[PDB]
Amino acid sequence: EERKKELAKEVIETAKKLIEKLAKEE
Repeated sequence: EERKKELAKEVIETAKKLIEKLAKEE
């Protein structure tokens, strides 16, 4: 995978982890 696309996908994966925590903790 092209690196800049990969970095954008890593942004999404990290924000998804944050969404998981927010839901766990609400």
